[PDB]
Amino acid sequence: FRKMAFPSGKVEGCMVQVTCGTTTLNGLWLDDVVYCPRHVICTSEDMLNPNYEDLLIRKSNHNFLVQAGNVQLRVIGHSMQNCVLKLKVDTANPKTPKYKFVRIQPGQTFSVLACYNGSPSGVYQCAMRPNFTIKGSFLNGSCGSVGFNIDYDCVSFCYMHHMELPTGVHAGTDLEGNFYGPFVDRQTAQAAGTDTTITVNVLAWLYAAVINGDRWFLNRFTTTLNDFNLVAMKYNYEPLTQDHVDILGPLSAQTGIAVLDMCASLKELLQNGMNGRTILGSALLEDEFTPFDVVRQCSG
Amino acid sequence: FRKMAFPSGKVEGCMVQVTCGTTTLNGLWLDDVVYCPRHVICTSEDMLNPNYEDLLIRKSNHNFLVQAGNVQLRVIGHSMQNCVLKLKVDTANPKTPKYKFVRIQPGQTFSVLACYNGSPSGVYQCAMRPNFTIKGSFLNGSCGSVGFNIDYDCVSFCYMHHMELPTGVHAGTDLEGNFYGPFVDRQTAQAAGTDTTITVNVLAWLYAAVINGDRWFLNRFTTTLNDFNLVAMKYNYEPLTQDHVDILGPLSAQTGIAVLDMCASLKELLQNGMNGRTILGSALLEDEFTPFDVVRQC
Repeated sequence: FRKMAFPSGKVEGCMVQVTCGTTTLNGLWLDDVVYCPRHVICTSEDMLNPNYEDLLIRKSNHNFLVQAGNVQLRVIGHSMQNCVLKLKVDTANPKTPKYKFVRIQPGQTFSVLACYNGSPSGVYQCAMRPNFTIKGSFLNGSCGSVGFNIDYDCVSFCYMHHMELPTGVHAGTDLEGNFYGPFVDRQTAQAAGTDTTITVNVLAWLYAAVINGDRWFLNRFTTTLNDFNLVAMKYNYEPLTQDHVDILGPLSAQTGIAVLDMCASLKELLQNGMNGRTILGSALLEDEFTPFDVVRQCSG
Repeated sequence: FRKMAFPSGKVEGCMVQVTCGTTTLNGLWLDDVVYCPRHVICTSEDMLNPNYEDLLIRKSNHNFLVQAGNVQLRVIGHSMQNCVLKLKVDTANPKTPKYKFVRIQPGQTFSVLACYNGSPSGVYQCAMRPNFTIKGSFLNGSCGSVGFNIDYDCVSFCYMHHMELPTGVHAGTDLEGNFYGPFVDRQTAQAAGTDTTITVNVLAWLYAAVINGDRWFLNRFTTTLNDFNLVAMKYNYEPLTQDHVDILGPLSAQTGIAVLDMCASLKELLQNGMNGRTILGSALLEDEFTPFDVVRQC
């Protein structure tokens, strides 16, 4: 299996840069609105302990430089929504795709188009960790880069990049400006909660193994969801939600292995170890492929 | 640090669908020419031993259905260059980027835009293996998917997809239609030469793991280039050339770890293993990052 990103072209057509003073980051231009991290209005020193409301009241439309390439887009309105700025511009983006703003759950994967100065550099797949961080590849100037999934013709935007934590992982918001997890856009030291393994994705990976004929680990037992959840937490695995059980439904139907039976097989892997055996050519259980991801690569 | 593909928009705007009879794959539309695998003209029977020049002369321009979105493009001429068919169309693609056709060296990396029915489906990074296969994710209908690099605003096309081997790896051509490797576009089970690991890439990746605070695998030992290469070759790793050592300079400087000291670390990893430990998440030595891929991202 491969980490596979979505084609980025529909999102490339929406990236711009947004500058306040000498502070530049990326923004997302959809219809006649540009979305970007509100800390663009901060000086480097203001980032230590910003008063965003006070900083915004000192701002006018003509203090925002929005550029698509070297072409200025005139700002005609500004407002703050949580931790994002919405800049109304005088031109509707002709490359605007069909789109949605979605707030994803931990475990879900999405493509990141890493951008600098409004120019895309690279695309790659990220998983939202249970502690609401992602393992990005973000350098200075990358804020405002977005994460997305593409369903049919529709781009669902789910992430906008804001910061790096002390452990080197990354944090940010949805496109309504609400942070994932307990973080704030202040340049203070903040700690991610201890990370856990994404159980629903490990199960997706076991289904993937079965689809390809690798099924030694399937056992004759089942379990209750509560029993599995209590055992799993003792191994630093996430508990399963009802939504997780539902998103495993298609793989369960494809293989005929009930979800809770697969949970029983996973429990035995956790309790007795691999005992030297491999699954899909690996002794490590992979937890960054969602059920959707497994389908995309077993038939798309 | 992360396996990162080039942004694919400039290539998405060139992908079309190409059908001949009951066979459908993708084409690359640049200016007024569409490029695609020549085996689109094959039937079921033809698969096993196609006499392409003979099958091609029996086809007419109207036997090729080319679709770009909702629109059919009219084929007004066709020619063959090696294993790629060139269909001239009456329309120029307005989204044609600045481009060039390059043949890549084994060990070099490129992005793949996987497409089905003319539609982009995903994008990922691959390397040309030393045995001239690629470990891709390609299903039925993926042929004509292309691989590429982007330098400034210019797309260098280096790979077009044609087949899967029984081991599950993949083979294809450059955009002149010449295969990478000893493979042939006939419907047969083909095996590759013994694959080897791209050593300069493993070293680059180890330098990456250090840059990101991961240095458990290091050691105080050193090695000569030739003595390292003896052990490398024993473990089916490619030999390291002095140009490879030179190429690794910037990473050496940045970390203060001499290239041959990192070779000593890799030699130790090869002979002992990882003993359960992991590097940048991996239980295996990754060899599809080039030194350039690492620096650009650091």
